[PDB]
Amino acid sequence: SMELQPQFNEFLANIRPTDTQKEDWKSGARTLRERLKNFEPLKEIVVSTFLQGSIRRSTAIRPLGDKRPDVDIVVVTNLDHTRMSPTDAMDLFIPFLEKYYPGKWETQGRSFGITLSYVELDLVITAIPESGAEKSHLEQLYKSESVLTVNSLEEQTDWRLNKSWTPNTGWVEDAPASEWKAHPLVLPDREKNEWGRTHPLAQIRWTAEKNRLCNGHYINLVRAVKWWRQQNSEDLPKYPKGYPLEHLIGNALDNGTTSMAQGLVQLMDTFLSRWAAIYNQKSKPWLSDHGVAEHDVMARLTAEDFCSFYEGIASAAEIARNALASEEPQESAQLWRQLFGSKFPLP
Ligand SMILES: Nc1ncnc2c1ncn2[C@@H]1O[C@H](COP(=O)(O)OP(=O)(O)OP(=O)(O)O)[C@@H](O)[C@H]1O
Ligand SMILES: Nc1ncnc2c1ncn2[C@@H]1O[C@H](COP(=O)(O)OP(=O)(O)OP(=O)(O)O)[C@@H](O)[C@H]1O
Ligand SMILES: [Mg+2]
Ligand SMILES: [Mg+2]
Ligand SMILES: [Mg+2]
Ligand SMILES: [Mg+2]
Repeated sequence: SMELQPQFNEFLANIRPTDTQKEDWKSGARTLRERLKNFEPLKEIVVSTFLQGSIRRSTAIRPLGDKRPDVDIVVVTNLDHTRMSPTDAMDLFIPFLEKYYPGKWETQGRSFGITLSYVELDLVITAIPESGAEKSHLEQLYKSESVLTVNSLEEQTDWRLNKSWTPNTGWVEDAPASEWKAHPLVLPDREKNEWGRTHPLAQIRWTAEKNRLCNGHYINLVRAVKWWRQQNSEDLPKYPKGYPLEHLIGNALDNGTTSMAQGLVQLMDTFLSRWAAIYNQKSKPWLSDHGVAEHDVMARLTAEDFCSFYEGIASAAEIARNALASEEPQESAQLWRQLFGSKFPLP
C-alpha cells in the first residue's frame, strides 16, 4: 500500500484557511466579544460570545479566489425564549451593529453577516432555555476558557468540554454528561420566527473525541472530502455539503484511523456498504445529531440528492482504492489528483 504521507500533509496545508484568514477571525471574534461585553445596553444580556462551526472544529476549507471564509459565532443571551421571539432578541443587536460595524453587516434570516477584511462572520443569537439556578450553572460553562478559546481543535487536540480545562502550554476529561448533554441552546429557526434547539458545544466535543480516536486524522479527512466535493461540484448533487456532509464523514469513518490514504478508502467503502440498502430503496438515512439527539442531521437532504451523492462516492472510491494499492508513487499521486486537483502535490 502507498500512503504518501508528506504529500497529504502538503495537500492539507494548501486547503486549510490561510494564516492571514486565521488571524482575522481570531481578532474578529475576540473584538466582537469585547465590544459586546462593554456595550452598555447589552452588558446585562450577553452571557458569552464564542467561536463555533467548521472554523472552530478545524473542518473548514479555504474558499476560492478572494472569497471570505464563513466564520460562525454564537452569542449566548440570558433572554427568556418563552416571552421573547427570535426577532425580539435580534432586534437588540441592531444599534450595536450600527455602532461598531456600519456598512459591514446584513441580516440573513436566522443570522447576522458581518464582513471583515479577510473573513465573513455569521452571528447567531441564542438563549439558554433553562431558568433560575440551572441557568446560572450553565452560564458558568459558557464563561469558561473551554468555551471562550478562539483557537481551533487542530491547535488544542487535548481540548475537553469542562469548565476546569485550560490550554496546554506545550510543556482533565470532558465534564460528566449530566452537566451538559441534555442542555442545548435555543436559536432562531431557519425560516420561521420560532426557537429551535442547537448544541454546538456537544458537537465540538464529539468532534474532538472522534479526532482523538482517529489519531488526528478525522478533521483532516473531513477537509479532504469537502475539497473533493468542491473540485467535483459539477459532477455531484448540490447537497450534501457543509455540516451534513461533515456528519456523514464522521459517521462513515471508523475509529483507529492510521493514515489519510487508508482512512479515505475505509470511510468511502463503509459509506457504500452501510447505505447500500438505503440506496437500493432510493431513500436516505436518518442520522442523530451529536448535539441534539432527536434531530435528524439529514432532514433537509432529499433522497434524490443522497442517492446521487452515493453514486459520486462510488466513483471516487474506485480511484481512492487504486491510489492506495498503487506500487509507484507518481501513479498513486496522479490518482489522488483526480479526486483533489492540483493542490495535491506529486512526490
Ligand atoms: N443539519 C444540521 N444539523 C446539525 N447542525 C447543523 C446543521 N446545519 C448547521 N448546523 C450547525 O450550524 C453550524 C454552522 O453551519 P454552517 O452551514 O456554517 O456549517 P459549517 O459546519 O460551518 O460548514 P461550512 O465550512 O460549510 O461553513 C454547523 O457547524 C453546525 O454546528
Ligand atoms: N448557525 C447555526 N449555528 C448553530 N446551529 C445551527 C445553525 N444553523 C443550523 N443549526 C442547527 O442545525 C439544525 C438544522 O437547521 P436547518 O437550518 O437545517 O433547519 P431548521 O428548519 O432551522 O431546523 P429545525 O426546524 O429542524 O430545528 C438546527 O436545529 C440547529 O440545531
Ligand atoms: Mg460555517
Ligand atoms: Mg455559517
Ligand atoms: Mg425548521
Ligand atoms: Mg463510524
